[PDB]
Amino acid sequence: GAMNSSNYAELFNNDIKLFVDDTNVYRVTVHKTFEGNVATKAINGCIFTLNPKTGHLFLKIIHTSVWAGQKRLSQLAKWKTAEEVSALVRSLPKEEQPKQIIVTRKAMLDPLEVHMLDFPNIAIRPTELRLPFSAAMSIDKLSDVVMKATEPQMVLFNIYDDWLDRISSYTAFSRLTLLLRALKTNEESAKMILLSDPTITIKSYHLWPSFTDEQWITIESQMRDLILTEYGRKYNV
Amino acid sequence: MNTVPFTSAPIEVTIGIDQYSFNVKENQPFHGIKDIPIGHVHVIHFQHADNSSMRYGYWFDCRMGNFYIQYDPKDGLYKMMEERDGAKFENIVHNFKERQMMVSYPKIDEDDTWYNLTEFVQMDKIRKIVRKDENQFSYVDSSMTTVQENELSDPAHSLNYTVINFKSREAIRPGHEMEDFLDKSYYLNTVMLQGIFKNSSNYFGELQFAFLNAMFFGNYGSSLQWHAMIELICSSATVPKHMLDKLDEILYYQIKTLPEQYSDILLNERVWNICLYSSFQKNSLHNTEKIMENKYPELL
Ligand SMILES: Cn1cccc1CC(=O)O
Repeated sequence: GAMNSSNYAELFNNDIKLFVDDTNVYRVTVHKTFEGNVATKAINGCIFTLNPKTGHLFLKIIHTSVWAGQKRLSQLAKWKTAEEVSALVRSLPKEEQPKQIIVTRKAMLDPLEVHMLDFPNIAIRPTELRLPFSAAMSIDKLSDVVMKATEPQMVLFNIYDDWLDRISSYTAFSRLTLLLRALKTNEESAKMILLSDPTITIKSYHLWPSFTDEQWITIESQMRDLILTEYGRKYNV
Repeated sequence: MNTVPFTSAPIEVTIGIDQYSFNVKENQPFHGIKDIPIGHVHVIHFQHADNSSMRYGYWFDCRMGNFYIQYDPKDGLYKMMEERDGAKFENIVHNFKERQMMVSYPKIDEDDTWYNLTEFVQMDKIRKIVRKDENQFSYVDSSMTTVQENELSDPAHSLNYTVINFKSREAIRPGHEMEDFLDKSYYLNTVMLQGIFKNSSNYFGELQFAFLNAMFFGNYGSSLQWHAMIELICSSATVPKHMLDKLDEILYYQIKTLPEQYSDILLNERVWNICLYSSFQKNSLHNTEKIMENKYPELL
């Protein structure tokens, strides 16, 4: 059924699974019209579909043209995301298809279940984890490819860079979620932490800087501090 | 007017006939029910005084044969049987009437309740839902499961209602998933009405039969079927106007007849609130919405 802290290690077993996060599919700026009414302007979004064991990220870029002339866009966005995950599964060889898809928001359950009727053996599950995948658009190279898109496009990334050469997928997922939680709580400071040192760079083929193991321990500590600091600023503690 | 004689009443029992009921004491001189209206299906049903477990009963149509009830002490229940010897049957009934050992089907002349509950219910369709082809009448009880229940276990003893499942390939066309899942008109009109039921009368007949088995036997799978067939209509944007008007009448009489004290178990809060207040047909069921709001405002 639902995925939580009691079965957390299941994420890193050898059954192929994907997280699907739809929080950046339908994105808008709200603004005043000349008449002083309010209107929205859509901007490009993305589906965040992630294999937590391998780091493989299937980023479907959602171009604003997909909303043209459509009504009830927030409801349409769940079904567009569900249609996109289903053509993603169908495009994969059978031995690469997931056995489970975990949606980060419960409102995605029925749209995805309906798209995946043809795959009765793929389990569609919610989670009780509060995962920070909305902050994917705070990763500069992901944000860049989304905003530059002039048409629908799928771009593949490894969100763990080369970390799995040195650490396990449990530890890599933990590092990722801490990085994304920090970027979500205070983007400016998180990005300051990550790039403060000009001598550590981001390889062309990577998303994050090339930290040594010791530097990652330092970075990870600074990210926890940032989260605790913001928690204190928030609640006055 | 037709008659269902009883050989005897050896165990104390509450006997139902359609929406009426009466108590018979152990070994009381009871020999049946007379003045049963011709032209309608009927149901005669039983709840034993010493074990209210298992309500059970028999759907029948007196135009299709001469039926009587006889207690079986081995299987421990009142059984319906057909008497093929017509002159034997007439002679038995006339004797029991002369000695006034029969209750009269107690219909008030103003009262169309039973017609209104069974308008589209036909014995031939009952016998396809309840498969036991050697008898002209059909046995139903509290515990019988439906074909759909058995999919999610004896098939001979099942209620073969039409399977309705909103998250099924039958309900959802390849390329129209959002339109079909949010607007069930395709499923209602093409798949069910044109495809399976052939017309709205057969659809309403199954809906009415499901309600009646839920109410008279507390049959849980029948209650699921009744609600699913309502929800399917209410969740369709495109429904013929005559169907909506008839559905409002059907449901009105069903809600009117429901025992007030059983509303908690026979009515699904989610389905009724969705149907009356959120669905495409939220404004199309005026009679049903008015009786629901005045009789069961707690549910809403
Ligand atoms: C194809 N599509 C994508 C979002 C909504 C739709 C329409 C539908 O599935 O009936």
